Amino acid sequence: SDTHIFIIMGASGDLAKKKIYPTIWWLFRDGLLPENTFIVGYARSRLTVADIRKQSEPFFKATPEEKLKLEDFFARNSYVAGQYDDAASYQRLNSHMNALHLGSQANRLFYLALPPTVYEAVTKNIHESCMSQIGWNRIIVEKPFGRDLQSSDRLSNHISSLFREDQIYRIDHYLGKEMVQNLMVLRFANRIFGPIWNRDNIACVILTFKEPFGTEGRGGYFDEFGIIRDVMQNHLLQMLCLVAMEKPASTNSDDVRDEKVKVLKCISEVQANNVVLGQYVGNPDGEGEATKGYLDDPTVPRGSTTATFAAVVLYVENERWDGVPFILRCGKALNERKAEVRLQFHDVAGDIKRNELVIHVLPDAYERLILDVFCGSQMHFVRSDELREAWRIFTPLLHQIELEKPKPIPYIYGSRGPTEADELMKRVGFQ
Amino acid sequence: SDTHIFIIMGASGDLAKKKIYPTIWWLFRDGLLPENTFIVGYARSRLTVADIRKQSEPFFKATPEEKLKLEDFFARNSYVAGQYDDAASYQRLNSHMNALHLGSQANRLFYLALPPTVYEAVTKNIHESCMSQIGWNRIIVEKPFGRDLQSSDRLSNHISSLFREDQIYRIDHYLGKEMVQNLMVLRFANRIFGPIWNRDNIACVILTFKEPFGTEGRGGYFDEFGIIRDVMQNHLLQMLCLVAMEKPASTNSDDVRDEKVKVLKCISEVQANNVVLGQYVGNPDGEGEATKGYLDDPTVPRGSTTATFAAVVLYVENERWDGVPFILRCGKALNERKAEVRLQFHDVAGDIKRNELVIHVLPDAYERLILDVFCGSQMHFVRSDELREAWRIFTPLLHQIELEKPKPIPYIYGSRGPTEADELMKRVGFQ
Ligand SMILES: NC(=O)c1ccc[n+]([C@@H]2O[C@H](COP(=O)([O-])OP(=O)(O)OC[C@H]3O[C@@H](n4cnc5c(N)ncnc54)[C@H](OP(=O)(O)O)[C@@H]3O)[C@@H](O)[C@H]2O)c1
Ligand SMILES: NC(=O)c1ccc[n+]([C@@H]2O[C@H](COP(=O)([O-])OP(=O)(O)OC[C@H]3O[C@@H](n4cnc5c(N)ncnc54)[C@H](OP(=O)(O)O)[C@@H]3O)[C@@H](O)[C@H]2O)c1
Repeated sequence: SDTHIFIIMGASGDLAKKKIYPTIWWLFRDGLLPENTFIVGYARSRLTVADIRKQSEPFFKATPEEKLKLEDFFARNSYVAGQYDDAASYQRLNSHMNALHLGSQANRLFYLALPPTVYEAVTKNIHESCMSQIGWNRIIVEKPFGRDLQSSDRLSNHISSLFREDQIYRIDHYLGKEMVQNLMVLRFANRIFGPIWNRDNIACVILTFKEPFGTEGRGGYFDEFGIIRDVMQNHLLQMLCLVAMEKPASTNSDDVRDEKVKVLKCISEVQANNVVLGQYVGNPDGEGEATKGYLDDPTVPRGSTTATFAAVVLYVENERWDGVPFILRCGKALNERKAEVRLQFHDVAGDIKRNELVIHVLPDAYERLILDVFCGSQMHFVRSDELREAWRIFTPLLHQIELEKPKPIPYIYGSRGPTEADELMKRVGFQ
Repeated sequence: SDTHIFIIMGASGDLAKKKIYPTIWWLFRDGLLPENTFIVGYARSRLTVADIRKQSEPFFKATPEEKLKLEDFFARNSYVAGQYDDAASYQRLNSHMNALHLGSQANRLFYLALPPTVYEAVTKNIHESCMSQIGWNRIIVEKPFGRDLQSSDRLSNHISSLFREDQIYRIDHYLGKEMVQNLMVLRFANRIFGPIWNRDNIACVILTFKEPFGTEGRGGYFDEFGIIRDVMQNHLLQMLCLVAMEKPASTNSDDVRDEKVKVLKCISEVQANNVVLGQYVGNPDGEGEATKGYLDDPTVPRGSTTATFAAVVLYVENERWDGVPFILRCGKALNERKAEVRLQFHDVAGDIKRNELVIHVLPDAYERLILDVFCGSQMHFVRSDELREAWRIFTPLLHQIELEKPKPIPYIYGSRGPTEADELMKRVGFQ
């Protein structure tokens, strides 16, 4: 219909204060949210809308000329305090939403801006209390979607034991503002160069994610996950799918996601001989944060073998791609800020250097993602089976890394990474 | 066999002194010429090898460590003086070549480093005097290959009335050192993206040749030809062919040139409504040669309407390409030194900006060209029918330009050119 209720489960938190509230404010300001939209925060800390405004408006980039729409925005805001497993608190939340103007009939969008540890409880109570009877119900869940196949399956089975898949929105938006554009142009490239992309023309494909900055005083959070879970398993794998997929049945989100899952179901589990791990150390001659290494970060626990750079070779195993190596190379604190997809060709030149086709890169990625959840297009959101296949591919390697704790290869801040990664590339065929 | 005689008809001249002798010296120095190679200059001016050495070795980049191979090179050099229509002088040349070590059996390569005005006479006498009886005979003819369809046909029929087509080498090497590489990568791109390049995926193709420098005190020679004859009619048209051509029967020079001619035979004669002409004027705020315009060049005759920039729309007319506009945009004194081929796609994006595939760019072009004439690969040399078709396409427009003398559009030194050219691009569909 026309009435929407934006619930922010965990509004007192960092993501809600620094990102969620500013982005929904920007969408409302630019007239992109539906006209009859309400925003409701929910957490345990006893707050008022004035407190959330006080702590969040610094991030709003509020100018003196848009203060009227800002007052309207905060007039459409409310806050309800309660526990995350207290049935009475969810009853109070449900009644408060039912009290809003034509709130009964309204579509409800729940942003689970909460540590995943509590998701279980929340997804239960929301199911039995706060769901809508008429309007649709959509849940936005956040990283981490587990850390291995077992945890991710238990969490995904719990969530997909209460809400249908067309109600679950797994959002990933921390790798830049051009992520959605990355995936869009890669899908367009697959639709265009479909007939050319075979094992006959291509000898090797690469997917690169370089960032020239380190952890920057926040390596503590990165340490618990690693560069494989942060970049490769979710993003680089999704665009590998987008590259290697067949022509979808249509332009429905579900058909192209079916093709992505069909691609994932052909990638066998990666093993350590096809993997090079690296950790960045301080540059002695550079200046600034380049002088500090990974272990020199105050937040990083000492003795951490966590890889901040990974080069991994995968193989799609069907008739279209066989023996064609997909080299996923990503790493923090490198030489450039580059996200590219290069496909090297079988040369045939008769002559009496290898050629490659390269793919580089109004609303930002996160803004477009929220607006997509509003429209209901699950295009840029990973599905349950897609996530399960990705975790299946990368979880034996990850279990080995956790058990044996292999020391990563040291590479210098600003370098391209270990030379052993380039050796691994040479092994399967490259430049 | 193993013995080669490099005749330089017109060795006293500018091209021979500044380019031909240095490049054959570089080939001999790098061991690329056949071991039993002799070089023979021929002109009317009474010279000795010492004189040619005196006037040409400045351009040799001679270092003190290669002086021995340089002495050997000039030992393999000789010079014969005589007129260009004197039968006795050609008899003396033929006898002198027959006197060289096993010169009778030797392959003979004639470089017609002469004004085309005399080619006729030369090609006659060489035919009846200096050709070899055993070894092959190959002629290198130079620009201009006529200035319109009639002159080019009379010259080409005269030359192809004495030497078979596998003996005629029309060389064009003045547009940079990467021309051969341009054509090679474009042929590879056609062989790869063959199935994609249809009227169904592509809405517009462009071929760009920008140069940031003006005429530089030598606009007098450029005035007699124009930017259409200098860049478009020969080079941009050849790479248009390379883009739009079908899959050749093989990798023989003649099969791919057959495909290029088949492409040319489908381009009807261009008319002035699809053409934008421009002339560059001095930049008032820039410095250096940018302060001087085209007419401010001392060599340029005043009142010259000669276009130094051209934007021309052509159309291949078959089933693979129909209504697909090929926009050939070239010009001196522009913003960049760019040579690109961009193909814009029919977007289909459903959504609740147009994409394009872009193609940019050991021996230099001219060096590789001479070495090709030695090997005998007529790949990067225009054929008689190819040249005739190009002249047919561009000669009615050129005749109109000569008759009516239309004033070109003034554009500033360093600019991208006339805005009317971009209007013409918009008319048929672009960005
Ligand atoms: N790159 C990434 O993977 C990435 C980056 C940023 C955020 N995230 C995800 O985004 C979500 C938002 O987290 P955040 O970083 O913005 O802030 P947060 O402090 O983790 O959580 C926000 C709210 O969660 C509640 N909370 C926190 N720990 C809790 C616990 N142990 N038990 C019960 N309630 C608890 C608190 O609400 P009250 O005390 O007011 O009740 C807090 O204000 C998380 O799930 C996080 O994983 C992921
Ligand atoms: N971008 C271009 O299109 C371009 C650029 C450079 C060169 N070229 C071509 O390259 C060729 C070489 O010419 P060049 O510029 O290097 O020098 P050139 O001075 O034009 O010719 C070299 C020799 O030609 C003879 N010659 C010149 N004019 C003559 C005439 N009217 N009658 C008889 N003999 C004559 C002279 O030999 P002697 O007096 O010793 O007998 C002279 O030393 C030309 O055909 C020119 O078109 C084209």
